[PDB]
Amino acid sequence: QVQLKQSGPGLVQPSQSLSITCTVSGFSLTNYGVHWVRQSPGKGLEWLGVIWSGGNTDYNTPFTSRLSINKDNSKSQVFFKMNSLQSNDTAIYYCARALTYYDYEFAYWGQGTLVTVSAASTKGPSVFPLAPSSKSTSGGTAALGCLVKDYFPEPVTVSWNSGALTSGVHTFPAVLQSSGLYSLSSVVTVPSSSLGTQTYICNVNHKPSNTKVDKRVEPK
Amino acid sequence: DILLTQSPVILSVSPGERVSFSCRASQSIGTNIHWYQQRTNGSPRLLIKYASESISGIPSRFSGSGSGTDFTLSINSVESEDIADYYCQQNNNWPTTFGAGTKLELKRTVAAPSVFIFPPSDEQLKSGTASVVCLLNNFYPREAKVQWKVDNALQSGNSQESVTEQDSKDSTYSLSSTLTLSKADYEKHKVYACEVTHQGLSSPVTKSFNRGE
Amino acid sequence: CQFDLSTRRLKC
Repeated sequence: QVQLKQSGPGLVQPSQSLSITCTVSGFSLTNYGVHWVRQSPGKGLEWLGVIWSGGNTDYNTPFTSRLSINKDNSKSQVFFKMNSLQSNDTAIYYCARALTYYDYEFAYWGQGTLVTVSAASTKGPSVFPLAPSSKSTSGGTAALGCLVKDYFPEPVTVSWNSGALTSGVHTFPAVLQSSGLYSLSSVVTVPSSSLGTQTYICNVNHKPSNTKVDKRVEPK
Repeated sequence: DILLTQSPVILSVSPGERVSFSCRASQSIGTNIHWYQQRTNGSPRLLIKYASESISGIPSRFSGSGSGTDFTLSINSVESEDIADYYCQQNNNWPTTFGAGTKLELKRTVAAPSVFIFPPSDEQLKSGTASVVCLLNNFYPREAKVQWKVDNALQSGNSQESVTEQDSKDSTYSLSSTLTLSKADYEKHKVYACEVTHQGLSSPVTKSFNRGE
Repeated sequence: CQFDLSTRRLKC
């Protein structure tokens, strides 16, 4: 089917420039324009601009002088570049495609790229087990999890047993600590009788720091 | 630029009820309005185009109407999968603009939390920091109190809470309260207790451990 | 309300 896959999230220093790649499939950039939309806390959804089938670009007015969109039809890539970012340029950036070649009803979206504008440094998390016990087992159900501590910036992805375990998973919103680093926990409830039979692994991935950790979580 | 005003900011309904979202435009935009759904951690999903026209793959319970300045997206029988924010978009005038969204929350029966406490791991203790985690799982409604006591001393200012968005299947929330202290402070004390207060509990629930046993 | 970058949801 139609798909748009964006490059990974990450940090950009203030007054520096942002670059995202959108790789499309299931259609040809020669037949459809690709639009760029961002979503921020301050301004919500903003349409930024578009590159059309034949290479022309339109940019939303407040961005004409710091926005550049280019593409490579053969490689099915669209390249978004935006100059001199400030803190309020922190947002989820998306590429999108309309239903028809000339229109703006966005039926296909990329997965979004969270861009953080900040002067700080990237830092991978430490992953610590939240071990099941009796103080976490009632009625035959055990709770267990992973503490994903001290990383920057957002986001971090957490899955369980390489994607095979989804039922009963809660991955909490990250909270910013006084250190300026994020921390979160991811929990799952499972039958306590399965704790000696099944392995439970939280797969943690902090793409901004290329930190991938698999943490086995065992009864203590 | 056309300004789009969505109202109210929050809607709260019970499953099976009908719900309407309003999107008003600063001047007439004909029927050039598109609606989107955003679920937790999602990108927008196109629900309706041009005020009333269906989109392939979208459940028939979604519909929209309106023309001129006053537009309405409707769900004729809400389901828990519909927990999301809803946005309108105008494209009668360049540049295309979006409204600020309406949040759709679901009501359900009271569900008391299951409470679990997790001591700090020996791994984390090697780093000189101790995190104590108190989990409140699968409850409704959102309001809850977590009180930390270390050796009967009330703990204040040294814990942080996080609440999930509403579950798309059972409409519950879960909450984590993390008490953080230095390894030195953690080693100088014995009884770690979080106390949980919730409408669904007939008295507070205390989970505790002694550092060690 | 206000958009939350962590959850992609409005926080009111």
